Amino acid sequence: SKDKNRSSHNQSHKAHRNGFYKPKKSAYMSTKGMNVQVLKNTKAQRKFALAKKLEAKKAA
Amino acid sequence: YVPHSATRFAGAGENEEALRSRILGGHVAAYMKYLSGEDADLYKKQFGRFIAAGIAP
Amino acid sequence: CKSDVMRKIKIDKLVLNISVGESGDRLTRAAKVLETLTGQTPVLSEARYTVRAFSIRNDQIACHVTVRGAKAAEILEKGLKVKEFELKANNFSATGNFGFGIEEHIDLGLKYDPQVGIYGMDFFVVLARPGFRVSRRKRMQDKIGRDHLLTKEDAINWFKETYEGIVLNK
Amino acid sequence: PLSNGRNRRTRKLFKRPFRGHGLSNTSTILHTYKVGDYVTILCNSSIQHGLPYKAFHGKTGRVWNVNPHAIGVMVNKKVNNRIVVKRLHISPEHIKPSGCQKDFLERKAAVAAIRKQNIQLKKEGKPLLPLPAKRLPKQPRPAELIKGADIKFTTVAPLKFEELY
RNA sequence: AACAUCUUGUCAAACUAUGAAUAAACAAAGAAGAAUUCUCAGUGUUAAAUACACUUCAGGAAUUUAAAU
RNA sequence: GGCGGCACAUCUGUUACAAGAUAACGCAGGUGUCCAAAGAUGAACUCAAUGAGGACAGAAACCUCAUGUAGAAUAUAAGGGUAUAAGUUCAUUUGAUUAUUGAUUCCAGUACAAUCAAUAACUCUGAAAUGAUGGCCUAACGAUCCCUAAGAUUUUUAAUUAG
RNA sequence: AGGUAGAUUACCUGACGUUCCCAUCUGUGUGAACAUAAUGGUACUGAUCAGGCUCUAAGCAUCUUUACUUCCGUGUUCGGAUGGGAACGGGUGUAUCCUACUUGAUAUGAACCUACC
Repeated sequence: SKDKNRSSHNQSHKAHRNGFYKPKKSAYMSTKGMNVQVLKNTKAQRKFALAKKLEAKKAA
Repeated sequence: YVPHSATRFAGAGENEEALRSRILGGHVAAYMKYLSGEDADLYKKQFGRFIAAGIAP
Repeated sequence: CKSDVMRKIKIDKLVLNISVGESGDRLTRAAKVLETLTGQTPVLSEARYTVRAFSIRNDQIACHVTVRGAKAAEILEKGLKVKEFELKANNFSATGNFGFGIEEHIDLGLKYDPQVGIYGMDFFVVLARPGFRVSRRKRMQDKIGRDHLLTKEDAINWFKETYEGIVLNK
Repeated sequence: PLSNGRNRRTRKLFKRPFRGHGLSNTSTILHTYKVGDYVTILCNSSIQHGLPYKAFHGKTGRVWNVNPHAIGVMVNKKVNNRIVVKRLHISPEHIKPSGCQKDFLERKAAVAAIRKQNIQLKKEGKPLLPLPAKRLPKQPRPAELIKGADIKFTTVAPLKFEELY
């Protein structure tokens, strides 16, 4: 009862029906694994800007 | 500032007086007098331009 | 002002090698005579390939030492003197070196004992000219020019002009 | 039937270029990579540590992170029926700056050179220059007249067959 | 004879200097269609920075602008 | 079908078609190991082979010069890599360590396993930049349950003095 | 012109000979001390009596090599396409892409910072 082992036949036709799904833009903007110092620098400014924005809200 | 260790100076053994003597030429101004006490021509051979300039040890 | 002074031959290295097929006891005696003749401890050469025909790897076969300066010249004089300043024309290498072998080492003759024994020694002399250091130094190593390099006939002429030892062609 | 080793079928891919063995340039370790740059991943088999997978060889990616010794490169990988984003950290030995935007970055500078003169010609009131014409595929050549003074004719005909032997 | 050396005839899926055609993956203007000028902050790098890096090319204001196979 | 073999977990060259994938009981072979050094680092040196010389010594013992792009060596199969080294010699050493992250290979984008990039300790080598979280790279291996080892003092509480 | 550090890594290499050195570089003298080895040969340090002998560098050659260009040659091979031809084997035509080896001509480095001449 030997059988055919493998074939790539019809595989490209199948893969192109619903064509190659591209990744979304948000996939290229991930930050995990970035430089430790650059993350430390970015977080410091974001905290500074947010705290300065919030005191303006309290003022007005 | 240059990174280093004090294990490859003229001291790295004995003490700062051994390093200070070499920096000030004590080793140089001890072979001039050693050669003088051994041979006059040997003295003129190695330090010939020092007598010409009159630089005493 | 001629630069011939920069072209004067001078014996820069003289290697004396004693080869014995066994290690231990007799090797120490072979190293002992070398120390007396020169004044520095020799180096015991060990075998590279073990061959049962010669009954020899890690075992030390031969000992040798090299001398330079006035010591090499005076040691070489004894070797040529005991050779009667007779050197064959085929002993001189194409690179300007030469050598020979000595059967009986004179060393000491009064108190020769079987404990010391008798040993055969070979003398190999390496000739050089000023400026050969460019191939020996650590920084900016190069090759000496062919015209500056020593050939066979310069070595042969030097032996005739420094020791008056004729050459043998037969 | 191949095996499934990490560096299978790499006799010729990982072989160094002819007469190109040994140490590499110092421009490889001195080039400055900034986030957003375009680089080409080139597996240098002379350096076995950190060797990128052979499937990324010759692919053009973008720098997304810069670390003290490695450069974060981002490439697109084709999977069953989708494309995924692969984020590698490769030492500068195995990457190389890409010229994929060489022509584009010149056209960017050419239009900015004209734009610089435009903001100055507007102050003086003179007409302002137009932006460079866009690239087009080879267009049909126009009608041109050929002078007969320096013309020569050579007849072209089928050739009589001659046996090579 | 053998060894060098200059030629000659014919070869390689597990030989190769060289090396296509067909191909693979990029770019051809999305922190949201450009650019410029002025102002400009937080961290850090730095000998120190006004350099540099990231921060919606931090942010803010004017002018120009829909062009880029 | 059985007997044989293992194409059942697995690595290399090729078939194989210059991206990736990729068949046959296709071809030529390999693994279940080995290493306190054959791991880490620093320094010095250059290998195979050949030519010419030197008592015994000769085709092969050891010494010297010259040429020497690796034709040697690198634990092993094969293929890659390597020359002021990744080979040889010498010296010090244990980073073949603890803790926390984010990725790449196989991939169902599961586990195991392997490959990296960083951070916090404590170290080793070196003058120093650096390098070191096993072996120059591609194989050298293992879930649930059960058994058996190691670890949970960095700090938090209570009672009684003094305020 | 020379020296230091370089980047490109043969247009830079290899062999045969030639040309200066005024500074610089190199080769050059010595071994007391740091340090070194069987050897002051190397590496180390102290120095300046001599020298362009070598190195380095500049140039020579119907020089090997290497590097560009033509040619090789639209010849090898190749993507697409017949109710095209052939018993097979293999080989057209059409719309296209198009190497390599060889040979011949040319070249034998360009170029950055600092100092000194």
